[PDB]
Amino acid sequence: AVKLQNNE
Amino acid sequence: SAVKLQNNEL
Amino acid sequence: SGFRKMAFPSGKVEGCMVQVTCGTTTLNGLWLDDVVYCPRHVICTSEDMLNPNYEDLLIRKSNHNFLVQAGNVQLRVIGHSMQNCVLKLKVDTANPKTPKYKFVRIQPGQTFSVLACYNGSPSGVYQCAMRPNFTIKGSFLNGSAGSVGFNIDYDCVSFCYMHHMELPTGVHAGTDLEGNFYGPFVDRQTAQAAGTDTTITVNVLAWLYAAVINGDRWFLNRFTTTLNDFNLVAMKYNYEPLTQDHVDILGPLSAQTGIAVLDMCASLKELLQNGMNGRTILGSALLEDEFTPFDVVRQCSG
Amino acid sequence: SGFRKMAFPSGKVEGCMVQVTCGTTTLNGLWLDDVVYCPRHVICTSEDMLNPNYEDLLIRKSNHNFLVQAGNVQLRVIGHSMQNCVLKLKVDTANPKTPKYKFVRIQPGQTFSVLACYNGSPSGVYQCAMRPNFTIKGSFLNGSAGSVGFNIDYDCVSFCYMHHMELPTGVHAGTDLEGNFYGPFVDRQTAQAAGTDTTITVNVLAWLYAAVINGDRWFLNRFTTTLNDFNLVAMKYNYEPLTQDHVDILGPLSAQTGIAVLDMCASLKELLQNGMNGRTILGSALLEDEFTPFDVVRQCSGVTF
Repeated sequence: AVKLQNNE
Repeated sequence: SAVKLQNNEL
Repeated sequence: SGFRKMAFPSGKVEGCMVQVTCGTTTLNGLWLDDVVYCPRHVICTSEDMLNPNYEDLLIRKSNHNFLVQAGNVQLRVIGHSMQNCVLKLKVDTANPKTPKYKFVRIQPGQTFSVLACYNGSPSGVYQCAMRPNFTIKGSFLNGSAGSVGFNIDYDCVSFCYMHHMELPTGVHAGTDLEGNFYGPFVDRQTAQAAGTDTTITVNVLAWLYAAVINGDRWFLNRFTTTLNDFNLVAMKYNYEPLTQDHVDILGPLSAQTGIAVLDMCASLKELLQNGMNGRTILGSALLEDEFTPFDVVRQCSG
Repeated sequence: SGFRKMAFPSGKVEGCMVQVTCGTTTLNGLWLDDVVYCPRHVICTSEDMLNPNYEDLLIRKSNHNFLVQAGNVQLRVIGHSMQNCVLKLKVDTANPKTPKYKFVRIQPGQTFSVLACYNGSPSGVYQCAMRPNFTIKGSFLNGSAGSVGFNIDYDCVSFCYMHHMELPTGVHAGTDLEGNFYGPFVDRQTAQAAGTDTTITVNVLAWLYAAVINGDRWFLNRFTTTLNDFNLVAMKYNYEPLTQDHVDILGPLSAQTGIAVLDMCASLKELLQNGMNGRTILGSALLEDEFTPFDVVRQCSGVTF
């Protein structure tokens, strides 16, 4: 999948 | 060939 | 002698790296003067990352919703605005380590150094190229968004890339420092796919010149070729077409080694046909395409 | 995801590089606290470099015979001495950009980041490995002497290399920061050849683990081997012997991918005998040996400094 590479 | 000490010259 | 994937020294960029947190979302930001630049999807929640309305998500935020950490000190956010896919957070303190800099949008084939960062701290530095399909083959994990790509020719940092996202094949996509994406990608987790990746032909030829400069000639041949015949061959190996402008770019390297550009193009045609037959070129068994003619001249002659 | 030749951030080292001049000879120096370290052949003239007597060349020199420039500021030399092949120049100003550091000598096969420098100005950074024959396959031109290699261990810069010279084969040789040469070389412009080089087996295995983490799995197989059986064919292909220590340090990668260390050796064994069969691993058609096990861990888990 397409992943916006922020963190949580 | 020989080793080249890799300083620089002015 | 020698030829290495050489990045620029990262110190000027390290002093600009900060952490940006909005809610429970965090990534890196770039602190230049009194503005912190970061990807706008930091204002997204865990949900609402498929079709976010960034304009609507941003208007709901106050300045104190943005937590910016520069090392041990929290920066006070006194202003916020959105330019394309990038957030610009105005802070009440200009970064004292702000170097001479400028923003530059690059073309496919161009190389740059990447300072990969997490939580505003640097993890490492490596060299990258803008692929013809407008992705980069980076090394990026969750939290790396906000990491930048740059060159430091002379004494000015040229910021050319801000990292945003990873595509399903593991390649990466991002924007210039004005927030405009490279390629047709968007900062949403909707299904996207990079086009067929092709080889940067002019970069391969530059790398072959670097080999010759370093004393390696085994791959040459006595042949030449027309520009059109080379391109008809190159396309069959998924190589980018070689334009007259590329030919002109390789002129200096052609002049330094005494090998005409079209002669070296004939060499490349044979290498694609033969492979390397247990041999290497500059320590590689593939044809390296992430060194530009400018990179070769900078590393080989100074 | 992705896997790149990744150097350490170089900011803390950049603030320590200076230029050292002695006569017409120029090179780079490392300014730490109130001492500047640099290669001792800076006291050589162009005609002195064939068979120099560094003992004798230094006796005739005094403190002000060394020009140390930190940018546009000239540092005042208040002392000088020689330790093995490096020169120590005491200055009257402690480097205010001095990071937390220590000098460490690395083993053959260990990696480090090189900060290539010219005229005391940092110009580029790249990752490389101390080859088993104690050479470095670097990228260096005239004036690069004094450039340093380093690692960052937690919060501390570990200086492990200072560059001196280029061998006729185009590979490079240097010392640790205490002046001791890596490898059977001496600092003079004579014919010098290195021993036969070998592949760093533990590093190749680490790199194969990095590939599996990135989804490259075609080289895996049902087979396993033993240390004795693997080392028999490893020695035959000019590979470094694999020890129980290498197996141990590979443990974290073996458990995280679910692939036993000796299962992976069977993969590497088959790759040496049959090649890659036209395929690539992590974008390479060669067996890469310039990534240590810790190099893979720090990149794939995103360790910061």
